[PDB]
Amino acid sequence: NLIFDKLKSDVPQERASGANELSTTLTSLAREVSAEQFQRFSNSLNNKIFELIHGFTSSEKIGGILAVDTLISFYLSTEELPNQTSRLANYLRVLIPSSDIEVMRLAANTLGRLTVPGGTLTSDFVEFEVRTCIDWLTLTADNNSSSSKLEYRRHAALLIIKALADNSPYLLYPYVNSILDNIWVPLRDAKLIIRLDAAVALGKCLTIIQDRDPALGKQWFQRLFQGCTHGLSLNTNDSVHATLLVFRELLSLKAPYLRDKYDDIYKSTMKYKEYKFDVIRREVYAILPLLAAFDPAIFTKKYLDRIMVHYLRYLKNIDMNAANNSDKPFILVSIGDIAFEVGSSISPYMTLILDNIREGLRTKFKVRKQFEKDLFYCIGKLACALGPAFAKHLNKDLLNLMLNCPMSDHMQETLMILNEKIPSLE
Repeated sequence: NLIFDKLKSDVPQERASGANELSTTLTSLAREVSAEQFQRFSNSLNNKIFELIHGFTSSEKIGGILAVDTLISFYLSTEELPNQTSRLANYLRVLIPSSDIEVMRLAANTLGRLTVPGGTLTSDFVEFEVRTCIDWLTLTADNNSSSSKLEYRRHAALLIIKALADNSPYLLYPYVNSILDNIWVPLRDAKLIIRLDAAVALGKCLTIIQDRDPALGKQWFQRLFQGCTHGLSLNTNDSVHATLLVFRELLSLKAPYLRDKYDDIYKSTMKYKEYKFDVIRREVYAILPLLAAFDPAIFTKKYLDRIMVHYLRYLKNIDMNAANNSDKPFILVSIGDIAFEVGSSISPYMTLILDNIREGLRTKFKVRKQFEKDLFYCIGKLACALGPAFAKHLNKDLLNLMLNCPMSDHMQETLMILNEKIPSLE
């Protein structure tokens, strides 16, 4: 009945499901003799779970994956571990296509876990998912036949790619240029999920390459930039932010990344109007620290002022239709992130930021509070970046308003962070 309730357990009852999983593991470990009653009971329960899954309502299906997580990674079994590998792999391969979102991660991480559970069949299975992934990713511009796989199969394929990457980098090490070739051309998709998890898989592949240190890695470090430029030349709505999604992960520079992206952002500041930039604004604010990680022109003093110019329309309203501000928390997130990455980029100009802080903190509504929930964290990053020189600015009219507010964990955390940073006001 515990596992039955795990199947008929609602999505806010995940803690109860985990507690029941721990109880099931404890009851299984309570057995002290060698027998097969528990094995046959588990097999019959798995069979009835597979019969009673409901993929249309996304219910009574995560119980099977919970049973998989119970039957794996719980004990160094010489019988329970290697005999169930193929069975659970077949179960997950059945469950992958006939399931909706929020289940692909929970199906792929278990497959990655059972790639190396102590058994004897790893490489053949891994090559099987590699073949499935490349078959799914084989897409042609003319006579489109893999367009139906773009609904759910590609995201699941990239999640399995991540599982192989973080569970066995050696097996996926030959499959690197294949992934680059299979993601460069069909990078544009229907939704953001495939692009995002493709970028995450590319970052995992970059980590694998860095750990392996292969001979002549420039053939990868320049070809990725060439593919980025090819995607940027397509200058469509998807391709504007797809290139930034690819550029999300980088650690070494040998190409004009510090030249081909500033003008890209300055030409793609807004989409259509000043409010339809929702998809790309978060990516831009995330890659601005990535752009600042190499050269904000601190000594040249030619890009810090351009960064300052970039924020003027964000200092005020962002729409002429209803006079709203949807990106005003994200914009402070961006300035705090670039402060924490490079303090010297904003150490020239902060009095305008303090004026914006005072304007925001003059009055507080629910919207002001939900937008100031990260303001304190950004201010703490900026204060840590400025260091002991942040003395005249911390004078008055700021900490009194900061304490004139309902208490939050972020509030106490940022107060103690600035306390340990500057030993001026304790």
